[PDB]
Amino acid sequence: VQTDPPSVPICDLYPNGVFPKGQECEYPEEKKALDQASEEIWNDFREAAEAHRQVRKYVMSWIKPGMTMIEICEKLEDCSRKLIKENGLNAGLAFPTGCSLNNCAAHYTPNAGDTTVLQYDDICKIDFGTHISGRIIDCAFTVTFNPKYDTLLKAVKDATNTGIKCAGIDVRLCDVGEAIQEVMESYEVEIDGKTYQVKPIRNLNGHSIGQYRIHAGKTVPIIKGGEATRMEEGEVYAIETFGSTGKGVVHDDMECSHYMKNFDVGHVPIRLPRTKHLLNVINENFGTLAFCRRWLDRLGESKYLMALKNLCDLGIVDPYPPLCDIKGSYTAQFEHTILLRPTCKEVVSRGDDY
Ligand code: MED
Ligand SMILES: [Zn+2]
Ligand SMILES: [Zn+2]
Repeated sequence: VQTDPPSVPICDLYPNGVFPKGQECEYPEEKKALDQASEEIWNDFREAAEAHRQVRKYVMSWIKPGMTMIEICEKLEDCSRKLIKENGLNAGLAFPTGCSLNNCAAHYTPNAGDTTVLQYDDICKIDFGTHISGRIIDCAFTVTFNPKYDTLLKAVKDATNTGIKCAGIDVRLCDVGEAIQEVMESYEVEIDGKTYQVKPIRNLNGHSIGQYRIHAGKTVPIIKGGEATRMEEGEVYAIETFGSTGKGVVHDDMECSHYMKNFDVGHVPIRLPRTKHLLNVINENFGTLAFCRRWLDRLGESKYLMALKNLCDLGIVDPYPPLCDIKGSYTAQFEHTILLRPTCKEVVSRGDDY
């Protein structure tokens, strides 16, 4: 039995090592055999998903205006580490806790010294990931306290659920985007006396997920006009949509906090001492998983900024700065991970919450 607040690892709650299925849906014999052959993989996803469900339920109980963004992320991450039973690269946090505010939709997590305080009128996107053996759960929701954003939230949730319903083996990615867009734009909202037709953020998308690879190569667009490339049996996708009251386009903005090794870059010998050490720290602790500066601090690293810049300039590491729409705009996000199994579509991260 899990504690409140949560402290019992998910592994210890299901002793037989069999974890709960997410929501299974029929798509819009030999395949059953093929499905069962990868059971250990689905099971890993499911373990990671249960951890995600329990962490997020916990976060929803205490997240409140008044808290610093740092306090929020540290409290969330602490619980996540505990429930996933962090163990080097075999079990852990898949990527940093996004807590993007307002016009900012994605890739913001505070660095050391950030004094930002969560406000009553803030619209905060909590996007965090867990993994078991590199089987990643990428799942996200939006937190508000002012009911004025209720319809904006409902639009994006509906858009995400539409994307999830439309997804399937042999489904064209461009169709999913068109579908998402149609639902999203069917919503109009009124916030502080102004009305808006909700728009999808056109340069943001969902994505295929691979082992230790958050962005495996295929993208799921949230507007019409994309690639007719088809989804394939066995693939795993992060179905995420973002709605905005602004331009519906994001740009890089603010201090960068998120970084991730380029998956395709091989071993590179480095003699520069600080740069060498940092790359070793990244290889040991994150591999190709994304990390943030706070995660370097926590490992006792200091004076690493120039080394990190070197790694970026070399193309060994890529920076992922916050992506924000225009000043004054509001953005919302909902996201789930789905498994395109041979016998069905599993919304693995589905919970009783969203
Ligand atoms: C790179 S960390 C953020 C990861 C995931 N939420 C994405 O944007 O694909
Ligand atoms: Zn995400
Ligand atoms: Zn994602």
